[PDB]
Amino acid sequence: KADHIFNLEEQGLLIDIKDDSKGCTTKLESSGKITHNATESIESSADKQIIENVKDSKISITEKEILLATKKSSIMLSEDKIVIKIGNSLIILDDSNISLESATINIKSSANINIQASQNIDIKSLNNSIKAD
Amino acid sequence: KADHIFNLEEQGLLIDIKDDSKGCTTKLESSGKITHNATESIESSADKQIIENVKDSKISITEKEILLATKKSSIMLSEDKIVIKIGNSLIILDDSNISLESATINIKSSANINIQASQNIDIKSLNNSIKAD
Amino acid sequence: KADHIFNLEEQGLLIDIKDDSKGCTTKLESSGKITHNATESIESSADKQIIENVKDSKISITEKEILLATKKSSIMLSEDKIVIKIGNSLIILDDSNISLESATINIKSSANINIQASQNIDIKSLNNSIKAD
Amino acid sequence: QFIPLRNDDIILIEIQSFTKGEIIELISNSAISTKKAQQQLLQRQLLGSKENCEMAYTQTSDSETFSLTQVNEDCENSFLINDKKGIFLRYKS
Amino acid sequence: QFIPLRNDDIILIEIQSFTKGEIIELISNSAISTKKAQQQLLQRQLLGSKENCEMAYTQTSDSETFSLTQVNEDCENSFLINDKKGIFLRYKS
Repeated sequence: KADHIFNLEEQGLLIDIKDDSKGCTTKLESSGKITHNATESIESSADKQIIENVKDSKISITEKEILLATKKSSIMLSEDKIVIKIGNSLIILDDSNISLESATINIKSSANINIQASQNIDIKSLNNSIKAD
Repeated sequence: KADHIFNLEEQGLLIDIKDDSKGCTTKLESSGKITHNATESIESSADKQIIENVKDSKISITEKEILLATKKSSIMLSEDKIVIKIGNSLIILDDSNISLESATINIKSSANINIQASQNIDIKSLNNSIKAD
Repeated sequence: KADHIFNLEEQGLLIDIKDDSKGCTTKLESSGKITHNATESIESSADKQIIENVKDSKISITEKEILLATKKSSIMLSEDKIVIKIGNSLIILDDSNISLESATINIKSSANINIQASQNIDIKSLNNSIKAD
Repeated sequence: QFIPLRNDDIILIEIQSFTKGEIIELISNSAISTKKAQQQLLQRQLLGSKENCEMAYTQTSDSETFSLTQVNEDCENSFLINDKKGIFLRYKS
Repeated sequence: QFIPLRNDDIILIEIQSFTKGEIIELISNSAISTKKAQQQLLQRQLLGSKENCEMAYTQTSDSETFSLTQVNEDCENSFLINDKKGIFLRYKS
């Protein structure tokens, strides 16, 4: 009880597969535009790579490692090792090993900075380690 | 030594290009579903935008700035300025400038909180700055 | 003033819709490869799901919740609740509630660790809470 | 080509001798127009039983269209090529 | 089929009696080759006014091609099936 069209014009493919309520309307227009539309869902599976590139602006998907990268900036959602980079400030996120590397750190709050533990705490330093009230 | 099909039915396009081991099977069914499949990889390049939208749920890609946004929530993987927002708690990640803004901060651990530096450290405060043993 | 081709060969569809300056060139080759290209932009909207899967390596998009997941590793860009997991180290990011859970924390810097507030600060502990100069 | 003689066509038949009949010409059709030939220009076959497949080139005053249609009981296939619009492929119901 | 008699064809006409004329054969064409039949093998119709739609199967020494073309004033439709390459669909200008 549906209807189906498949065109070709000066502008490009205007392809739809439509029931009254639903449909799936894809184009390839000549203006450098690609569009796809649906009324429930889009799925797309592969086996090695799902890569999108606009002048070193990636989203890649391997079996294990998700890179979300541009120049100087790359979240690496690797297996068990989240790496979040701006040179030079790493934040490793592991099972039991969080580093927050940097050169400088500034931290603000307004109500609490609750810093608890279940074993010892060591704050090693140099020239100053100050406080106020 | 391969085989190739291109259909049209009441349900929609059932398009595949198959060798014996491999293939590329795309549909456009009438049930609001779009699927694509392959046995090695999918790539897709452009020049300005790669945008996916379901009721303000974006993944956009410009030349420089990756927005991963819904309402009230937006990782901005900009060039050299990672911004991770929930109002009101920014985490800028720069070259040498990490802020962790918030209203409140709570921090837990179980073995160590190793807080080191290579220059001075300043912990400014108000009414309390307490400890235990 | 453009030109349009739609093939079928042993290798597969070699589809393009080209002006002199621009175009939209899609393939489905028989080597397990799917490619799409354009000279301005690609957009794709839906209503429920945009899911890509290579052996539990997801990028899904619902109305609200963006999952960026593999095994043991899942950024959940939920609405108002950013959750970044490696078991066992959560970083909730809320409106006014940042936790940095772990087992262990190590933190390095080189110039400053500026830790300020606008109300009280509590650093509860056990066996050690040390310093240096 | 191979177009066998269907039923319900009307046919010249000589009787060339005692017990020799033959078939010469055909006097019937199944596809014409019924309009004034300033509004339609039909050029087509018909096909099979029910006559439901038209290889038609119906240039009207509007446009030059090519067509390969199918009329079945709610499976309505087509194939269209215009000059204003171009290559179509449709399924209807 | 339905191919009515176009203008500018030349036609055998008997005069079977006083005021009975009829039409028997056709003496003209509109589609041949002009080459030595070792380089081209044309098999085709022509269609409508302007003769701008060719259902041609032009096996040259190169290859066996099938075609459904359209030549209009800068709308240049086609349909091609080779053996080396296969199913094409084009729009040009």
